[PDB]
Order: sequence, then structure tokens, then C-alpha cells
Amino acid sequence: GAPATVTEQGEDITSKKDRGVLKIVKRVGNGEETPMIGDKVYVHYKGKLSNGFDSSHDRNEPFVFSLGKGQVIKAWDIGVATMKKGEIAHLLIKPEYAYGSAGSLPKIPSNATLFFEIELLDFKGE
Ligand SMILES: COc1cc2cc(c1OC)OC[C@H](C)OC/C=C/[C@H](O)[C@@H](C)OC(=O)[C@@H]1CCCCN1C(=O)[C@H]2C1CCCCC1
Repeated sequence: GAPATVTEQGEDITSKKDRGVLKIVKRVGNGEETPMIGDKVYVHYKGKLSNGFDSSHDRNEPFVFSLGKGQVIKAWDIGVATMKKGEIAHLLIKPEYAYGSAGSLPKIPSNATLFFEIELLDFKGE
């Protein structure tokens, strides 16, 4: 399924090249611009423990957050910063770029690998 595909074929978009954040572009977007730190970002997302979703659709509204402001896990700040408007991307994320050894119960156990599908709807400058 989609997580194994990202393990097998995903790009490593981490600076350290530790495979902590792996990406596949599943639908291409438009525009020379990706979001940069500070931007308000609008997404729809499906996310799940890679073991086997929480989704923005469940709540019938987009998920809204400021990039690089620590409002989302590291893997999002890194991953979404690579995405173009209208893009759909799959991310697979080792715990070091999500909730770590501590976890975040009850939803996230210690040392959890996470998978998302993200659609970048829009972004606006600070
Ligand atoms: C660990 O806590 C949660 C994790 C996740 C979703 C949670 C959640 O309860 C606070 O509830 C949904 C509400 C709307 O979210 C508000 C804020 C989310 C924040 O931005 C943080 C907590 O979430 C994140 O940084 C990431 C990325 C953005 C979307 C939420 N995500 C999650 O880790 C999900 C998580 C995904 C794996 C399946 C279980 C839910």
C-alpha cells in the first residue's frame, strides 16, 4: 500500500539525508512558488499511523497552519515547504520528524512512523 511505496520509491527531503522524511508527488501542482517560512498554509490531509486515518474531511473544513512556526510536526514544515499549489503528495515520516520516543498519547505511540496524503490548497504571505 501507499506507505511501502513511499519507503521504496520516495525521495529523501531531509537535510541530513537520514530518510526521516520521504516524499512522492502523486499529483503535480502549478506555479514557480512553494510556501516559505511564515506563510499561512491551507491543506486537506489524510493521515495515519503507518501501522494502519485522521482527516481534515472528517471535519468538513481545511486544515490551516503557519509554516515553520512549530504548529505542526517537523516533517510537515519540511514537506509542505517543497510543495506547489494544487499538488498532492505522500509523506512517510520516521518518529524523529514527528512525535519521537515520547510519543503523544493517546493518538500517537512512542517511536511511531506516520503517513500522510496532503493536498496543498493555497498559501498566503505573512
Ligand atoms: C497528536 O495530536 C494530534 C495529532 C493529529 C491530529 C490531531 C491531534 O490532536 C490535537 O487532532 C486533529 C486536530 C484538528 O488537530 C489540531 C492540531 C494539530 C497539530 O497541528 C499537531 C498535533 O498535528 C500535527 O502536527 C500533525 C500534522 C497536521 C495534522 C495533524 N497531525 C497529526 O499528527 C494528527 C495525527 C496523524 C496520524 C494519525 C493520528 C492523528
